[PDB]
Amino acid sequence: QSLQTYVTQQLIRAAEIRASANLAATKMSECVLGQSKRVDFCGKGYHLM
Amino acid sequence: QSLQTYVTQQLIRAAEIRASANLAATKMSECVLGQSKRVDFCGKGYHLMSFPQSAPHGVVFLHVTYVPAQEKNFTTAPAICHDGKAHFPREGVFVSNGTHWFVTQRNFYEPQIITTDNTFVSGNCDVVIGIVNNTVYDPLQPELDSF
Amino acid sequence: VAVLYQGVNCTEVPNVFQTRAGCLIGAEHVNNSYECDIPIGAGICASYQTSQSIIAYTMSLGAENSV
Amino acid sequence: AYSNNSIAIPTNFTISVTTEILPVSMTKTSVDCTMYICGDSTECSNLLLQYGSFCTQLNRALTGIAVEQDKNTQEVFAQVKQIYKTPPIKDFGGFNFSQ
Amino acid sequence: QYGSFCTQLNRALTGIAVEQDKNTQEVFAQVKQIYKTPPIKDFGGFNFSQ
Amino acid sequence: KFNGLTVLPPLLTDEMIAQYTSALLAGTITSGWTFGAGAALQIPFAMQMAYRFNGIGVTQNVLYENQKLIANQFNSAIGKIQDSLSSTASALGKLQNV
Amino acid sequence: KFNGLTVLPPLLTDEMIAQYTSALLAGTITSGWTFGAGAALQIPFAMQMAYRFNGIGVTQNVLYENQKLIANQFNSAIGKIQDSLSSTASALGKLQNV
Ligand SMILES: *[C@@H]1O[C@H](CO)[C@@H](O[C@@H]2O[C@H](CO)[C@@H](O)[C@H](O)[C@H]2NC(C)=O)[C@H](O)[C@H]1NC(C)=O
Ligand SMILES: *[C@@H]1O[C@H](CO)[C@@H](O[C@@H]2O[C@H](CO)[C@@H](O)[C@H](O)[C@H]2NC(C)=O)[C@H](O)[C@H]1NC(C)=O
Ligand SMILES: *[C@@H]1O[C@H](CO)[C@@H](O[C@@H]2O[C@H](CO)[C@@H](O)[C@H](O)[C@H]2NC(C)=O)[C@H](O)[C@H]1NC(C)=O
Ligand SMILES: *[C@@H]1O[C@H](CO)[C@@H](O)[C@H](O)[C@H]1NC(C)=O
Ligand SMILES: *[C@@H]1O[C@H](CO)[C@@H](O)[C@H](O)[C@H]1NC(C)=O
Ligand SMILES: *[C@@H]1O[C@H](CO)[C@@H](O)[C@H](O)[C@H]1NC(C)=O
Ligand SMILES: *[C@@H]1O[C@H](CO)[C@@H](O)[C@H](O)[C@H]1NC(C)=O
Ligand SMILES: *[C@@H]1O[C@H](CO)[C@@H](O)[C@H](O)[C@H]1NC(C)=O
Ligand SMILES: *[C@@H]1O[C@H](CO)[C@@H](O)[C@H](O)[C@H]1NC(C)=O
Repeated sequence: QSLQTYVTQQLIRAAEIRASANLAATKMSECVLGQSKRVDFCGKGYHLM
Repeated sequence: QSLQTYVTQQLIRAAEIRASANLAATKMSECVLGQSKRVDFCGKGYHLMSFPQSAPHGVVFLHVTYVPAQEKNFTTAPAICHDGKAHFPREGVFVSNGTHWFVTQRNFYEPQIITTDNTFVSGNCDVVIGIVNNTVYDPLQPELDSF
Repeated sequence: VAVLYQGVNCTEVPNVFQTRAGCLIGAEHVNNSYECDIPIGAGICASYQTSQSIIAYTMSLGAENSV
Repeated sequence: AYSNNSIAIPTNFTISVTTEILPVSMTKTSVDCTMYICGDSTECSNLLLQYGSFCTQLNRALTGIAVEQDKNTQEVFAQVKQIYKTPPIKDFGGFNFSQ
Repeated sequence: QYGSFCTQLNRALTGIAVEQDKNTQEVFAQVKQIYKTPPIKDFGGFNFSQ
Repeated sequence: KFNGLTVLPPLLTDEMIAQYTSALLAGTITSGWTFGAGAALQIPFAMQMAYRFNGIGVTQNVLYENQKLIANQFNSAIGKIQDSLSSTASALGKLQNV
Repeated sequence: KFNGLTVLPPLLTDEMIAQYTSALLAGTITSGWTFGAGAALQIPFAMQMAYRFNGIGVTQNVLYENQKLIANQFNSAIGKIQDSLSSTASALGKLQNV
């Protein structure tokens, strides 16, 4: 029982952190290799780099 | 116990694939019915269009991407001073092959002669750096003198 | 109401209409096309309409036009 | 090769085609308790009745999953109000599309 | 006597580990080749020595 | 299937999905992108190519003056994409994994 | 580690990660973003700043005529960020929670 509970918790946290990984990838591809016009995405205001 | 474990696994996997479904929906709405300027979203490079295709339990796209090719390098200058005042390119980059100056667009080599049609002035040439000496052709004097 | 027996032939169940998802009783198959109300499956779904009865039919993919 | 006065510009371009494959839906499945846990016997159903309400939860979860999959496969594709059709004649300025 | 549980557990943990490796590979390695800065630094007065 | 497991067929069959994909392709190829906002309009494909080049920082003179040549690459592009899926089976990995 | 638990080292070590980050920074600083689409081109920093200003609705004359000043602030901002992390420890919270 204890081992199954631990495995389930780890599964949920990994599934959560996958979203942060994807968000970081999108920010790296947009804010860095170009300029993004999405307001309040890359910096608070008008973005430069 | 076994049945509960199976149900939990199925729940987690379905909740994961929901995200892929949402991502595919967003790509279908953006890449297909228009042009998206987000870098590395619809193809690797400058995006042109997409074509969707079905597949068993999935979707396959066809991103058509524009990619540059062999290039040549030259000497540049951020501005040109003609009559004491500065002269900046309206939309483009100043370039020169070492003898005659030209203005071109930023993604395809296309020299053009310097003219007041595609240039605007801002102050005199004493604060900007990298300023160079040249002349700006006027397209209205020739038909002034044609009379 | 109408009753659907899933994945079993109506040759040994006890106005029937055999379908892909199974076979159902209590409804009649029309040839027309309408927007789906109560989805059954395999492109076949039913609704309540005019006296009044439950009718099942093939789904309609919206209107059609050329350019 | 970087310097304070040197600009590189391309003189040609190539059009490329890139593919990417995305999953959409799983396979809608379902499992019934009494046929699975019990051997279609009252001697097992009576004992399972003592455990309360679990199978309602299980069936509800599986039905929710199936409905979500149907909604997903409906949402990804059906984004156009009406179905169009290509003209019988093909004249696209030399572009070939019959594949 | 309990059957096949540990196969499921080990499979889940291995899947998690491979997923983490894929994540850390995907976030960073988006460049085809490694570049290098020139030895001389002339960026119009801008300072990048940190 | 015997013990307790059942599978339900999908609501939309493969033919309907193919019909939607064909409709989307037909809209994109002729109507341009106006049908994504409101009613579907019509416009020649070359003009749409010009209006798509106009969105990435190049003028129309790039397309028309080379128009014929451009077509070749596109055709050749598709002429490769079949082969890229004609023999290689490692491209379709995610679906097989699922 | 004794009982039954083991930890596997990551595939990419720290120095390789630093090498990728350095490569990305160098590309951004000495090529603009042409390497983000295709081959890496080269262009000085001044007109890159000029175009980045041009990308938000201000003409180039804002940059050059104040270029020197634009340098100082950008240095001083960095001169602050170190003091923003040299003593404060609450900024690096999320990673700790990981
Ligand atoms: C731009 O590149 C294309 C090909 O990438 C060049 O077209 C080639 O031209 C030669 C000479 O006419 C032909 O032998 C090739 O078959 C052409 N290739 C293709 C794919 O058609 C084109 O000449 C280049 N343009 C410039 C200005 O360099
Ligand atoms: C698109 O390209 C295909 C492939 O060449 C063309 O199909 C060929 O058409 C010719 C004459 O119509 C036949 O002799 C070939 O056997 C066809 N190839 C096949 C079937 O693989 C097709 O005609 C082209 N379409 C357009 C509009 O140009
Ligand atoms: C960027 O700023 C730093 C901080 O002032 C400069 O580093 C200083 O350089 C001077 C002259 O070489 C030394 O006397 C100082 O000791 C350095 N400071 C530190 C903390 O090491 C650096 O030179 C600047 N970068 C330039 C000018 O390109
Ligand atoms: C142009 O680039 C090449 C390398 O791509 C370099 O060898 C050459 O010196 C450059 N030309 C100028 C004028 O800087
Ligand atoms: C530079 O281009 C001009 C454009 O006509 C030409 O007259 C001149 O000869 C060229 N110079 C060199 C060195 O290629
Ligand atoms: C570019 O750097 C060289 C190196 O000393 C210098 O002589 C030249 O004046 C610089 N150009 C500009 C425009 O600052
Ligand atoms: C440009 O010309 C003016 C007037 O002819 C002169 O004062 C100035 O020194 C020149 N600058 C350069 C860089 O040749
Ligand atoms: C149902 O029974 C009929 C009677 O002959 C048979 O033809 C048909 O194949 C059966 N269908 C199924 C799915 O068993
Ligand atoms: C129309 O419906 C009737 C009533 O069941 C049926 O007999 C007939 O075959 C249908 N026609 C078509 C073309 O489906």
